Amino acid sequence: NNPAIKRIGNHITKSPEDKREYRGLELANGIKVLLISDPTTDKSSAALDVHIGSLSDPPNIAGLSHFLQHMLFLGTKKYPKENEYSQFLSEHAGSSNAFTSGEHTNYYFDVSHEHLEGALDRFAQFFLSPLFDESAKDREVNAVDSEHEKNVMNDAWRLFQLEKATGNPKHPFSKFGTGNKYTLETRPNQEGIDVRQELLKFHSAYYSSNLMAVVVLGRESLDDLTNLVVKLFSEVENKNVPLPEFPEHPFQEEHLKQLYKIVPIKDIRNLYVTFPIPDLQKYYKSNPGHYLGHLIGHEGPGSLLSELKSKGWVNTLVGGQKEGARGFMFFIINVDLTEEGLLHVEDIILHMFQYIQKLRAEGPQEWVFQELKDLNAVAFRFKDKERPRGYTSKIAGILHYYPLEEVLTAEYLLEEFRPDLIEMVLDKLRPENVRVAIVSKSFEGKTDRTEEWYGTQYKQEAIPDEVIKKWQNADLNGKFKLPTKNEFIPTNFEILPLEKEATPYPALIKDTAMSKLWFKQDDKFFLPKANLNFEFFSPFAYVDPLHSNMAYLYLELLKDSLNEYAYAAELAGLSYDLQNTIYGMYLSVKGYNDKQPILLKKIIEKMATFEIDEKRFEIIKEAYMRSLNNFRAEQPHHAMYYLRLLMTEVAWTKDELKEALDDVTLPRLKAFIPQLLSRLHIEALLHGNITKQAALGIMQMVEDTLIEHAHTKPLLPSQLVRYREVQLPDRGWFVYQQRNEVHNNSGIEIYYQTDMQSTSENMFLELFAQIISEPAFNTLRTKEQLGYIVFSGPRRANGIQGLRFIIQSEKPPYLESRVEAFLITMEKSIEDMTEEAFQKHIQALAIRRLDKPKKLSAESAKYWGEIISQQYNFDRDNTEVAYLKTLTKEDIIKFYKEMLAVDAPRRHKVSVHVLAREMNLSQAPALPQPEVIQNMTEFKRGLPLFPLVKPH
Amino acid sequence: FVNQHLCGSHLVEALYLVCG
Amino acid sequence: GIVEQCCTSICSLYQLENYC
Ligand SMILES: [Zn+2]
Repeated sequence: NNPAIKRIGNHITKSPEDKREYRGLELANGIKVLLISDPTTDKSSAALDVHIGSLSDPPNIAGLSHFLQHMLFLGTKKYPKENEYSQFLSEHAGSSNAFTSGEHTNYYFDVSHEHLEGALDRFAQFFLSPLFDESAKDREVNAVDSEHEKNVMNDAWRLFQLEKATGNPKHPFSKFGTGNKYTLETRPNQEGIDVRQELLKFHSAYYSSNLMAVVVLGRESLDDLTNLVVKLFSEVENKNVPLPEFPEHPFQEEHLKQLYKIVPIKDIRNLYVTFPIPDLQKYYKSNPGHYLGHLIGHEGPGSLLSELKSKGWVNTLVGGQKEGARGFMFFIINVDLTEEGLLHVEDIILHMFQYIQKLRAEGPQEWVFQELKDLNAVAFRFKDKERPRGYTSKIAGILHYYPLEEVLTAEYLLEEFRPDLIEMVLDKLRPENVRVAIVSKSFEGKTDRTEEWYGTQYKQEAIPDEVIKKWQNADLNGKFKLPTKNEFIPTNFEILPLEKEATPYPALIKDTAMSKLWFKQDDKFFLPKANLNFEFFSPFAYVDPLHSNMAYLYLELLKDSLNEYAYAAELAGLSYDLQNTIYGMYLSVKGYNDKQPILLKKIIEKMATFEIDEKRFEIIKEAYMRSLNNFRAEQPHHAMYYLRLLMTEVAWTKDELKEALDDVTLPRLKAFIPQLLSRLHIEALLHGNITKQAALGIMQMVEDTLIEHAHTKPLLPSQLVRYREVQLPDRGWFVYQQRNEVHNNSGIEIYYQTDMQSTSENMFLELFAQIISEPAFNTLRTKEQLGYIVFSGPRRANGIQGLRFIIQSEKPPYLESRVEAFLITMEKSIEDMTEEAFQKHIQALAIRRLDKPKKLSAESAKYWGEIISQQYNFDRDNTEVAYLKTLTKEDIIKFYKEMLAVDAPRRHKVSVHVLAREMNLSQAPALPQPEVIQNMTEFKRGLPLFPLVKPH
Repeated sequence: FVNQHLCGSHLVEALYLVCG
Repeated sequence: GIVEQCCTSICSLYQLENYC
């Protein structure tokens, strides 16, 4: 026996593909623990999830647990340095985050595998003896104020909080979880609250061991990890806090049959239908709400959405279960509305009820359940291995819900068929407890309530009894048929044997006028899956704003037309991505290799013989006008958008595209497609469970389909242009300034252009980014608290690179001078660090760059960047890392002095300032007169362009 | 970090804001 | 039309970055 451990669980059920090794257990103080041993992992990780969150905030200090969660990162009795924790991680290739939901607070990090204990020890102190320092608390309260600021003007957050504002206001559900400066400082001061005590009190009340789950993943054996967890976590105190429950639904009688008309920020049109339901978590072995979500949310022939779409009322639908908290849940059905749709809310809902009646009428269907069960069994068998940090974070939360032995499978494996539960839930999707919300600009002016926390304008009505009646009498509508057997369900899982000529990187196995094929058989993951990626180049996708619009519209219209047939493939784990790029088009097809040729074929064939529905065209066109307009409401950090336009040779503005959009007529589109398709080049990466012969074959089928149906011919080597980047003058500085009309913050992007990419240029910039990475966060946010969003790092585009800084702030772009201030802090800091501190940073970047991909598509993505950027440097990580180890402090000081210091002979600075809707401290250096960019075209015309990088 | 239920076109939109 | 993981539950910042 062991006193510290209440038990060890039995064998923890894992997929037989999972080579990782597992032990669950429960400590004497009640923490549920999963241990994960992966002797091959590069980074180790842990997470702790406390079953407490904002639903438990004092009614009089909204946001206290979100705030607590910020405060734990800022010092404890054992590690009092304010940023000890984020600094330790940073020097050891890790990072860390945390989130607070209504019932949970989840904290996770990763780190170099050699430093689990160091990281883990620092982390445990969050749960033992946080300082909540007086002065930290004063600063950090601004960061939370900024998180909320950011959300104020966003349609999702306003809807999310509005839902809670309109249930029982007595119910914890109507609390405001983010908090802000007002609720967390101003008003508590007005009321004589000592927030440091309130944090100490709440931590002390609720951070009990009996409400915690911890997961720890590392190279150590299961025994070693056990000792480690026992040692750092046994001492967490147990206060037997009863777990909070909410058996009473926040929506009672008077909340049902309500209609809400809401004014959005963006020009969007949506309908939200919602029914209150009991908590279904406990029925996870059968999962009735998933079953029904699958049916009502179906998109195949026969489906609810098929008809709403055919009547030109909705374009997309989502349905199924939505969590509330322990005690109450929701079932939703939500749709976007066309303009016609907006005038037929009533009929759309009646269709929803007609579709629900059809389910009552046909009863529960075991064959549907069997499909859901097989698909999840297979998903489970062959799940991609996860990145440690997400994985620990996830298991940590679900340890609160499932037996130890089941945590890994609980959410996949279905067991039990439950015509009773399916029928019970189905008996709640009735007009007598429906809630209806319509979001539309047409309610501008018409409304009379204002939600307090966000300012959302809305109106509230009883749904008229006569309407409830008509919905109550919905009869079968023969447009609605359950779906049929799903023919895309895969059945061939054989992993083809590894070829004698297979290679560790992709091999160019086809190099023709028409196509360039890169290919690799998977030699690492051994799952039955593959990725097939294609760039199609046509100079016409982007020749001008109008072509650009057309490429875009074409591809949307296509996807819209494939949707019904493609949906089944997607439930079966076969999916695809298809969009227009500044060069032409991008197609990715991913999932189980088994039926993939079928899907690829149907796509290219549709692409090449497409016929457009006039009605569909008109709808999609209108959604896209709105989409362009709505950009006006994106967040001020937009600064990135304008830099991207200022720095790239060719790029059309959202304004230009919008103008050109009225000239897009049906006749004009039909004409464009054959035009676009007539000369292409294709560069493909085929990668996964496939042979060279299969790959050549798949490539050639794409080619032949295009030739047959669209007479495609090759492009000339020269028309395969890449675009270039603007070359900034030595010693100059340009500012381009604009206003965000919607949000009341600023944003700024500051770019220090350095030089072309290459081994040495790259690694100089990367080491530098690594050394300044947590310091910038720590100074510009944590100390100076200039905004929530504060980012810094390398910028790469068009083969050039530089250092950038992005901040969203309430102070004006001021921001500049503080970054410049910071920049000097850093030279001096680089001078003052020990060699060993220098070399740890090298080591840390090295671990980051060499971290091996855990799954097929992570490996695909690295290769695809080498290909789409035409560097083709597949072994860049070893090369660049070898060179990295070479570098010294002098190199970095020289580099900084040459390209980055305020008086550097090759400084190249551009700043985008986005002003707000209205518009101790280190010493900021004096700055030059900037040059104000007046006009984007001119600014480009008056400067050189860089060369493009040479291939590998 | 707070954040809330990402449904349909709210996940597409919200997830653009995380990824420049 | 089927509710996604980030719709049905309230996701971490980590789960969101995961599709980028
Ligand atoms: Zn936060």
